[PDB]
Amino acid sequence: MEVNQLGLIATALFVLVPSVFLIILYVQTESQQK
Amino acid sequence: MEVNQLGLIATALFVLVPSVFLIILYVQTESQQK
Amino acid sequence: SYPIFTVRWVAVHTLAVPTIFFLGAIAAMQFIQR
Amino acid sequence: ANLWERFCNWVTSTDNRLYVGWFGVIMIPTLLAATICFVIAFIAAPPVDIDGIREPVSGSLLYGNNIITGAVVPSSNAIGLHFYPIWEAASLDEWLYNGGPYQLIIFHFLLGASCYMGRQWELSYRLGMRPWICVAYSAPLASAFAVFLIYPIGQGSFSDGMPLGISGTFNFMIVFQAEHNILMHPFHQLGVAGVFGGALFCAMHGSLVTSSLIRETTETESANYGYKFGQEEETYNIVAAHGYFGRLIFQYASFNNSRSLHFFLAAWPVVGVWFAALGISTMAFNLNGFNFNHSVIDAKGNVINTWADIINRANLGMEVMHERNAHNFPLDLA
Amino acid sequence: MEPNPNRQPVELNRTSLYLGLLLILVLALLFSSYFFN
Amino acid sequence: MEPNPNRQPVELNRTSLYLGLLLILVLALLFSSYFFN
Amino acid sequence: METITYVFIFACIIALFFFAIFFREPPRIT
Amino acid sequence: METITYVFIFACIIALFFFAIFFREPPRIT
Amino acid sequence: RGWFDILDDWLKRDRFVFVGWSGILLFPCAYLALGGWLTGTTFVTSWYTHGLASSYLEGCNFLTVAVSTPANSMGHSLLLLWGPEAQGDFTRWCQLGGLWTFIALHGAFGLIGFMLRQFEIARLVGVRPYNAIAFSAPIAVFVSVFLIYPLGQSSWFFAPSFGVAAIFRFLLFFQGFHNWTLNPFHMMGVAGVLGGALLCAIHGATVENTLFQDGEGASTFRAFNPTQAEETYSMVTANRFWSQIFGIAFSNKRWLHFFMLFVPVTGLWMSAIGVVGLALNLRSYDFISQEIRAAEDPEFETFYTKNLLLNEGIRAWMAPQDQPHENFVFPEEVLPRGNAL
Amino acid sequence: DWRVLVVLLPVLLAAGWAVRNILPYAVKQV
Amino acid sequence: TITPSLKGFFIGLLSGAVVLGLTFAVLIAISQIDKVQRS
Amino acid sequence: SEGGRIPLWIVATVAGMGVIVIVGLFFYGAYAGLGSSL
Amino acid sequence: TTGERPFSDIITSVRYWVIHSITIPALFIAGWLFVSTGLAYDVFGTPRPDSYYAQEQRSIPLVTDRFEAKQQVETFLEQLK
Amino acid sequence: METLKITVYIVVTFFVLLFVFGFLSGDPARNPKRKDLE
Amino acid sequence: ARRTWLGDILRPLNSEYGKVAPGWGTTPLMAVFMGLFLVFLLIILEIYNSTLILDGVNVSWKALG
Ligand code: CLA
Ligand code: CLA
Ligand SMILES: C=Cc1c(C)c2cc3nc(c4c5[nH]c(cc6nc(cc1[nH]2)C(C)=C6CC)c(C)c5C(=O)[C@@H]4C(=O)OC)[C@@H](CCC(=O)OC/C=C(\C)CCC[C@H](C)CCC[C@H](C)CCCC(C)C)[C@@H]3C
Ligand SMILES: CCCCCCCCCCCCCCCC(=O)OC[C@H](COP(=O)(O)OC[C@@H](O)CO)OC(=O)CCCCCCCCCCCCCCC
Ligand SMILES: CCCCCCCCCCCCCCCC(=O)OC[C@H](COP(=O)(O)OC[C@@H](O)CO)OC(=O)CCCCCCCCCCCCCCC
Ligand SMILES: CC1=C(/C=C/C(C)=C/C=C/C(C)=C/C=C/C=C(C)/C=C/C=C(C)/C=C/C2=C(C)CCCC2(C)C)C(C)(C)CCC1
Ligand SMILES: CCCCCCCCCCCCO[C@@H]1O[C@H](CO)[C@@H](O[C@H]2O[C@H](CO)[C@@H](O)[C@H](O)[C@H]2O)[C@H](O)[C@H]1O
Ligand SMILES: CCCCCCCCCCCCO[C@@H]1O[C@H](CO)[C@@H](O[C@H]2O[C@H](CO)[C@@H](O)[C@H](O)[C@H]2O)[C@H](O)[C@H]1O
Ligand SMILES: CCCCCCCCCCCCO[C@@H]1O[C@H](CO)[C@@H](O[C@H]2O[C@H](CO)[C@@H](O)[C@H](O)[C@H]2O)[C@H](O)[C@H]1O
Ligand SMILES: [Ca+2]
Ligand SMILES: [Cl-]
Ligand SMILES: [Cl-]
Ligand SMILES: [Fe+2]
Ligand SMILES: [Mg+2]
Repeated sequence: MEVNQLGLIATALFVLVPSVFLIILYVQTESQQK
Repeated sequence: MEVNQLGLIATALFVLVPSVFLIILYVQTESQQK
Repeated sequence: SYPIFTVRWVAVHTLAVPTIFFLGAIAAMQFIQR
Repeated sequence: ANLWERFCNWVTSTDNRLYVGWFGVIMIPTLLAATICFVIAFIAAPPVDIDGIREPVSGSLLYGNNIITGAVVPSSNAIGLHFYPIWEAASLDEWLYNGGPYQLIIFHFLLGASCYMGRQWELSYRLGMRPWICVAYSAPLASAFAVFLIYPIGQGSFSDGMPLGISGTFNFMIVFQAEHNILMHPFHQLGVAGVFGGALFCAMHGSLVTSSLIRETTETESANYGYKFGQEEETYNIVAAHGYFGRLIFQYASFNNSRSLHFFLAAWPVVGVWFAALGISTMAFNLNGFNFNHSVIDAKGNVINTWADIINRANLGMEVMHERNAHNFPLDLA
Repeated sequence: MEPNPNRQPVELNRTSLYLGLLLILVLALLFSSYFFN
Repeated sequence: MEPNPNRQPVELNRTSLYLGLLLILVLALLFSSYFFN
Repeated sequence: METITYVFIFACIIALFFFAIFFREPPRIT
Repeated sequence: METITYVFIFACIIALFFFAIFFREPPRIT
Repeated sequence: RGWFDILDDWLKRDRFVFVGWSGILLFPCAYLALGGWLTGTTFVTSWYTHGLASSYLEGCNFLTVAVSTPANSMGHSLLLLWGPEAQGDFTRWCQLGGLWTFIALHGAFGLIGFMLRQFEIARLVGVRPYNAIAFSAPIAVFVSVFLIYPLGQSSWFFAPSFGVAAIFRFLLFFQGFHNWTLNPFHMMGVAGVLGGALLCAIHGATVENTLFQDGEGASTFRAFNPTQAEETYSMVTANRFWSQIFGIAFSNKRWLHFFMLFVPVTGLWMSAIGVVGLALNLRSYDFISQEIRAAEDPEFETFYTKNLLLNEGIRAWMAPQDQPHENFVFPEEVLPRGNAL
Repeated sequence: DWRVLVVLLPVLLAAGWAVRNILPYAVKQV
Repeated sequence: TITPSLKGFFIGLLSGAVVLGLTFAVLIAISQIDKVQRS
Repeated sequence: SEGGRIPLWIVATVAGMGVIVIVGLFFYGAYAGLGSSL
Repeated sequence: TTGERPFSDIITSVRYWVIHSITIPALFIAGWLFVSTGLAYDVFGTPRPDSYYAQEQRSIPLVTDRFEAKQQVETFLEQLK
Repeated sequence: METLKITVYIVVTFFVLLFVFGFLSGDPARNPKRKDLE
Repeated sequence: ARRTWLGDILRPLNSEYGKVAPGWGTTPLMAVFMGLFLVFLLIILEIYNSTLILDGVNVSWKALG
C-alpha cells in the first residue's frame, strides 16, 4: 500500500520517547534507598 | 536523492536505544543513596 | 665459573650462523652482472 | 591595579576553567572563525571549481553529499597561491564559486593551532611544569602545515592542498601516490613505523600497567576504584610488569625505568610523525619516493618486473585518470 | 557551591509505570493507522 | 518469596555516561551515511 | 512494515498485561 | 531527512562536549 | 615428581631466554617463518608464479624483495612439500610458491605460540594476562588478512605477498578494487591506530613533563627507582593542565592505561571485520544514491565520484601485469585516460 | 656435486676448529 | 588403493611424528640430566 | 681467556665500521650489475 | 642475572676472537661461494640472467595447472633448449 | 567589501596588539617560582 | 532451599561436586584420542583441500549425479 513514509519513525518515536521517560523514572525510583 | 528509506529509522534507533540504556543506568546510579 | 653451551648459546647461534653465511652470499651478489 | 594590569592578570590567570593566555588571545577568535565558517560551508556551500576549469565540485550536505563524501572544497586552480579573502571577491556568490571558504578556514585554523601549541607552552609555564608537551604537539601540527600550506606552496596552488572532508582526504592521498610514489618514500615509511609503532606501544604499555594493578578492590567492583586521584602511591607494581616483559623477550629489552619508558613512548611516535610531515613537506618540492621502475633487466635486456613495477602500473592508472579534463599537454608538471 | 535547598527527589511507582506504558502503547495502537494514512 | 542473595546494584558514573554517549553518537555519525546509502 | 508495527504494538501490550498481573507490586495490609 | 539527521547528530555531539566539560564530575583529591 | 613434572621444571627455568611449554610451539615456528622469509627474499624467484623477480640473487633490493604467493592455479592448496604439487622436490616447491604457505602457516602457529607464551609467563609471574588479551588484535589482523581474505578469493595468489613493495601493492589493489578507504571498518581501524599513536605520544610527553624533582641532575632519568613507592610524576598537575588546555582530562590512572589498551586493540579488530567482508567482495564500494544522481545528472560531482574514476584507472592499468593468469589484453583504445595524460 | 663441498668446506673447517679449541672446556662441562 | 598423495600423507605424518618424538626425547633427556635443586 | 682484555669501545668501533662497509657495498650494488637498471 | 656469562665478558675475551676470527670469515666465504659457484641458482631454481626467456620468447612461463605444475616448470626449462 | 576589509583589519590589529603588549607585560615574572627574571 | 519431586529424583546426578580420580588417571588414553582426532581432522581437511586425493573420492559437485 502507499502509506506515509514518516509513519514508521513517527510511530516508533511516539512509543519510545515517553516509554523511555517512564522507564528512567521507575528504575531510578527502585534504586533509591529503603 | 534516492536514499534508502529505512536509513532514517535505522539511524534513529541506533542512537536512541543504547543512549537510553546509558541514561537509565546513569540516572538510577545518581539516585542511589550517597 | 660460567657454562659455555646454554639455551642462550644455541638461540644466539641459530640466528648468527646463517646471518653471516647469508651476508657472504649477498656480498657475492653485488658483483653479478647481467 | 589599573585596567590593563587587571586584564593581563585575568588573561594569564591560572584559575580560569579554560586557560586563556596571550596565545589564547589569538587562538580563540581564529579557531572560532575557522569553526563557524567550516560548519556553515560543510552544510550549505555551493559547488566549488577546485581545478579552475569551470567544473564545480559539490562538497556540502545540502548539495547532495553525506558525511563520508562531503567536504569544504579547496580554492580554484585559477587563484593558485593568490590571497583570496572575502573582500577580494566582487560578491559572496563569486567567493563561494571560487572556494574562498577553504582559504579562510585553513588560514584561521593554521594560525589557531599554532597558537594552541604556544598555549600549551604557556600553561606549562604558569603551572610550574616542564615545557615540552608542546613539542610533542608539534608533530601533528607540522603534518597539518604540510598538507594545508607547504604542499600547496610547492605545487603552486591551494587547489592541491588537502580537502576538508573524508573522501576529499582519500582523493588527496591517491593523487599523492600517483605523483610522488609516497609509499616508496622512506619518510612516509618512518611515519608508518611511527603510527603502527605508537599503536603497538600504546597497547603494550596499557596492557602491562593494567596487568600489574595492585589489588585494592573486590570482584564485584571495577578495579578502577582501586586508584584514587592524587594518591601519592603508584597504583601498579612496575617491578612485576618489568619481570613479565623482560621475561617475554629478554631482560635487557625491557625498561626498568619508568621515566625512560615514558620518554620512549613520547619519542617514537613524535619522531616518526615528524618524518611523515617532512615527507609530505619535501615531496612538496618533488623529491619523490624511490623509483625502481625497470630496475631489473635480464641478459638480453628484457625487463624483469618486480613488485615495484606493479606499483608503477597502479600509479599510472591514478595518474592518467585524475582531474581528467584539466591537462592539455603530456606532462603533469605540478 | 552551596547546594540548592529546593531540590526534591522524584518517584514513579511500578503501577504508575504500567499505567503509563499502557497509555502510550494504546495511544500508539490508535494513532499509528493515521500516521501511516 | 525469600530474597535472592546474588543481587548486586548496578552503576554507571557520569564520565561513563559521557564516554558512552560519545561512542554511540560518533558511531552513528559514521554509519548513518551507509544506512542511507 | 505497517503490519509489523501494528502487530508489534499489540504484542507489547499483551506482554504488559502479563507483567502487570503476575509482576505487580503486591498489595499489603498495614 | 538525511541532512537533518547528519546535522542533528553533529549538534548532539557538540552539546555533549559542552556538558562533558562544564558539567563533568569534578576531580577530587583524596 | 615424575617425568612430566621434571620436564615442566626444566621448561620453566629462569634463563636469559625463557622457554616454557609454549616455547615448544613458538620457537620452531617463529624460527621457520623468519628463516623462510629470509631464505626466500635472498634466493628465491617469483617468475613462475607472478612473472616477477623477488630476490637479492636476482637484483632486487630490501624494498622490492618478497616471498610471493603461489600461482592462482594452485587455488588454496596447502602446498605441502610432500604434497601432490611439489611431490617432495624442494626446488620445484620453491618455484611453485611453497615458501608462501610455509611462512604463513608456520607464522600463524608461531603467533599462537607467542600468545600462549604471554599467558604462560603472566601465570608464572603472577600478573593478569592483559598483554595476551591485547595481542588478540595482531592475531585477528594476521588471520583475517593472510588466511581468511585469500580463502574467500580464488586462491592464495591474492593474499598479501611477504615483502615491502609487495605490501604497498596490496594496499593499492585494495583501493582500486575494493574502495577500502571508504569502508567504515577500515575507518575505525584508522581511528584506533592514529588514536593509539596519539595516546602513546601524549601520555609519554605528559608523564615526562609533570615529573617531580626527585634528584639534582638536569638529566632527570636517574631520579627514578623501580622499587620506589611514590608516583614519579604529578597526576594532579597533569589533570589540571589538560583540563585547562583541552577541557577534559584523565583523573584515573587505571582507566588511563586500560583505555590505552582498548583504543588500538579495538581499532585493529574492526579493521579485521572489514577485511573479512572483502574476502567475499562484500565491499563498501558505492553509495547508491550518489550513483543514481550522477548517472542522471552529468554536472553532479563529488570527491566520491572523483575517487571512483581513480579506482577505474588503477584496475584497468594494473590488472594485466598484476593478474597474469587472466591473460588480459586491453588494447590501447580501451584504456581509461583523461585528456593528454 | 663438488660445489656443495667447495661451499661447505669453510663451514666444517670452522666447526672443526672451534671444536678443537673448546674441547677441553666442553669435556669439563659435560 | 594407496595413491601417490596418500603415500605423501603417510610421509608427512611420519615426518611430523619423528620431529615431535625427537624433540620430546631430547627435552625429557636434558630435563632428566639438569634437575632443578630444591631443599 | 679472561674477559675484558679487548676494550669494549674498540670492539664497538670495529664492528660498526664493518657494518658501514657491508651496507656501503650493498648501496654500491644498487648502481652496478643486477638491479642497476643499466 | 640468569646464570649465563655476560656478553660484555665474552665478546671482549681473547679466546672468543681466536674462535670467531676463524668461524665468522669461514661462514662469510661459504655463503660467498654458495653464490659464486652458482649453486644457489640450482638449489632454489632461480633463473640466471640468461634463463628468464628463450631467445625469441616473450611470454612468461606461468604455472597454469595445479597437479602437473612440476612437469609444466620442467617443460618450461627444457624450452630454453 | 571595503567596509568588511577595514573592519577585519581593525579587528586583527586589535588582537595582535593585545598579544604583543601582553607578552611585553612582565611575562617571565608570571610563573609560580622565581619571579625576578629581569 | 526447596525440595521438589523432580528435584528429589535428579538429586544424585548433582551430588558429586569436586570429586576427582587420583592423579593423572585416564589422561594418557585421552591423549591418544586427541591424537587420533587430530589426524582425523588433518585427513578431512586435506581431502577437502585436494592435498590428499583418494580413489573413488572426487571432491567436486560432480561427485555423484
Ligand atoms: C611444533 C613445531 C612445528 C609445527 C606446529 C609445524 C607445522 C607445520 N609444518 Mg613444520 N617444521 C618443524 C616444526 C613444526 N612444524 C621443524 C622442527 C622442521 C624442520 C625439520 C619443520 C620443517 C617443515 C617442512 C619442510 C614443511 C613443514 C610443514 C608444516 C605444515 C604441515 C605439517 C603437517 O602436515 O604435519 C603432519 C604431521 C603431524 C600433524 C604429526 C602428528 C602425529 C600424530 C599426532 C601422532 C601419530 C603418528 C603416527 C604414529 C605415525 C604413523 C606413520 C605411518 C602411517 C607411516 C604445518 C603448518 C609443511 C609446510 O609448511 O607446507 C607448506 C612443509 O613442507 N615443516
Ligand atoms: C565413517 C563415519 C563418518 C563419516 C563418513 C563422517 C563424515 C564427515 N564428517 Mg564426521 N565424525 C565421525 C564419523 C564420520 N564422519 C566420528 C566418529 C566423529 C567423532 C565425534 C566425527 C567428528 C567430526 C568433526 C569434528 C567434523 C566431522 C566432519 C565430517 C564431514 C567432513 C567433510 C567436510 O565438509 O569437512 C569440513 C571440515 C573440515 C575439513 C575440518 C576443518 C578443520 C579446521 C581447519 C581446523 C582448524 C579450525 C580453527 C578454528 C582454525 C581456523 C583458521 C581459519 C579461520 C583460517 C563429513 C560429512 C566435519 C564437518 O562437520 O564438516 C561440515 C567436521 O568438522 N566429523
Ligand atoms: C606491521 C606492524 C606491526 C609489526 C611488525 C608488529 C610486531 C610485533 N608486535 C609484537 C608484540 C605486540 N604488538 C602488539 C600490539 C600491536 N602491534 C601492532 C602492529 C605491529 N606489530 C599494532 C597496530 C598493535 C595495536 C593493537 C602487542 C600488545 C604486542 C606484544 O605483546 C608483542 C610484543 O612483545 O611487543 C613488544 C612483537 C611480537 C613478537 C613475536 O611474535 O615473535 C614471534 C615471531 C613470530 C611468531 C613470527 C611471525 C611471522 C609472521 C606472522 C609472518 C612472517 C613475517 C616475515 C618474517 C617478515 C615479512 C616482512 C614483510 C611483510 C615486509 C613484534 C615486535
Ligand atoms: C639529542 C638528539 C635529539 C634528537 C631529536 C629529538 C629527540 C627527542 C625529541 C622527542 C620529543 C618528545 C616529546 C617530549 C618528551 C620529553 O619531554 O622529553 C623529556 C626527556 C627527559 O628530559 P631531561 O630534562 O631529563 O633531559 C633533557 C635536558 O633537560 C638535558 O638533560 O628528554 C630527553 O630524553 C632528551 C633526549 C636527547 C636525546 C634524544 C635522541 C633521540 C632521537 C635520536 C635520533 C633518532 C632518529 C631515527 C631516524 C631513523
Ligand atoms: C580551548 C578548548 C579546546 C577544546 C574544546 C573541545 C574539546 C572537546 C573534548 C571532548 C569532549 C567530550 C568528552 C566525552 C567523554 C568524557 O567526558 O571523558 C572524560 C574522561 C575523564 O576520565 P577520568 O580518568 O576522569 O575517568 C575516570 C573514571 O570515571 C572511569 O570510569 O576523559 C577520558 O576518559 C579521556 C579519554 C577520552 C577522550 C575522548 C576525546 C574525543 C575527542 C572528540 C572526538 C569526536 C569528535 C567528533 C567530531 C564531530
Ligand atoms: C625455509 C626452510 C627451512 C629453513 C631455513 C632457515 C631456518 C633459514 C634461516 C635463515 C636465516 C636466519 C638467515 C638470516 C639472514 C640475515 C641477514 C640477511 C641480515 C642482514 C642484515 C642487515 C642487512 C642489516 C641491516 C641494518 C639494519 C637492519 C638496521 C641497522 C642498520 C643496517 C643497515 C646495518 C628448512 C630448512 C627448515 C626447510 C625448508 C624451508
Ligand atoms: C528500549 C530500550 C530501553 C533499554 C532499557 C534497559 C533496561 C535496564 C534496566 C536496569 C535495571 C536496574 O536495576 C536496578 O538496580 C538498582 C541498583 O543498581 C536496584 O536498587 C537496589 O540497590 C540500591 C543501592 O544499594 C538500593 O538503594 C535500592 O534500595 C535497591 O533496591 C534496583 O532494585 C534495580 O531495579
Ligand atoms: C665487514 C664487511 C666485509 C665485506 C668484505 C667485502 C669484500 C669484497 C671484495 C671485492 C672483490 C671483488 O671481486 C669480484 O669477485 C667476483 C667473483 O665473485 C667477480 O665477478 C665475476 O663473477 C660474476 C658472477 O659471480 C659475474 O657476473 C661478473 O661479471 C664477474 O666479473 C668480479 O670480477 C670481482 O671484481
Ligand atoms: C607592532 C608591535 C608593537 C611594537 C611595540 C614595541 C614597544 C617597545 C617598548 C615597549 C614598552 C613596554 O612597556 C610595558 O608595558 C607596560 C607599561 O605600563 C608595563 O606594564 C606591566 O607591568 C608589570 C610588569 O611586571 C605587569 O605585571 C603589569 O601587568 C603591567 O602593568 C610593562 O612592564 C612595560 O614593560
Ligand atoms: Ca652479459
Ligand atoms: Cl582527481
Ligand atoms: Cl596542462
Ligand atoms: Fe604510564
Ligand atoms: Mg647490483
